[PDB]
Amino acid sequence: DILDLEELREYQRRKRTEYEGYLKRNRLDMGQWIRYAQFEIEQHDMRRARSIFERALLVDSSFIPLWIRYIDAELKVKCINHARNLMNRAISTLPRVDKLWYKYLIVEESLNNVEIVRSLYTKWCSLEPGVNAWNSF
RNA sequence: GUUCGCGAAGUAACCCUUCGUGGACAUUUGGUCAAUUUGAAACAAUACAGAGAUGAUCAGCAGUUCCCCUGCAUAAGGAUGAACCGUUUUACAAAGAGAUUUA
Ligand SMILES: [Mg+2]
Ligand SMILES: [Mg+2]
Repeated sequence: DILDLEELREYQRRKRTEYEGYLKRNRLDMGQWIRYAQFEIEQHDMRRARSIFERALLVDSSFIPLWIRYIDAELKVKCINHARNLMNRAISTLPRVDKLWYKYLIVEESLNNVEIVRSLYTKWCSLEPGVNAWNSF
């Protein structure tokens, strides 16, 4: 397959033209947005990946799996702070979803950082959430 | 250049001519733009094919697109105008069983 810069180049251009055709006709079909982001990571170019996710949110934000994978896409490259700000935008966009709060917790427990998880459960309780929040706190 | 006025000289007899001087009349055009190759019409010819739903031969309407063309057109046509017809793994768990390691 690939030889040098120039071949890699053509191999990219072709893919991007193809996909974004297929996204051009379906704004929806989230899976497509995901896969295209995934390819974008495998090219070791993040900036584009960030965007591609963001666009994918501007279409639909209620679709959590995209939130999640746009987290893990930030973590698996071992860049955290992005995966924090993203979390503030996440739970703030959707407080009623547990999966976001729990995932942001685990992100702060595997980092051992407590001060957070204290103030964190302080919020996630302050909204009078439900039985499982208190129980887990 | 005109006209009014003054002064001078000459003609003169308050004028005709010349000179000097004062005043009045008249007042800012045009460029988004330089003169064929290097700041962009689009075709044609040649070659190759030779029309979507089917097992086959065809009528068509649409639908989406950061594609348009002809048309005065919010009419209607342009192969049903064309493109589409492909690639695809994670909100992730529960229970049972054997094996490995260990407080
Ligand atoms: Mg038509
Ligand atoms: Mg059509």
